[PDB]
Amino acid sequence: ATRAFSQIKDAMVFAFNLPAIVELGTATGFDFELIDQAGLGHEKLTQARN
Amino acid sequence: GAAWGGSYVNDFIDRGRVKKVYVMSEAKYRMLPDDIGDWYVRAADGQMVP
Repeated sequence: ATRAFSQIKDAMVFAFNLPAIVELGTATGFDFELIDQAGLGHEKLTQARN
Repeated sequence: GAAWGGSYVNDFIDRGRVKKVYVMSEAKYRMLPDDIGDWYVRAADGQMVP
């Protein structure tokens, strides 16, 4: 299915099966939240993100 | 009130954080009751009243 929808579209369409326990860690990974602690606006934070 | 007690009226945006907006009489116009006189209310006719 992703075979079908990757190579043939103008939009990205991905297919997968659900994990066993319906809400958990991808084991070999993380979930990083980059934070603005001093007084800055959206521009500077997104810039830091990039 | 809004002269001598004050008025939280509305909210603004300081360096990224929502904070309050107050409008109150200045320093010198509310220490002694003489200052009671100095304050004027405007009638339906357009003319102030002490």
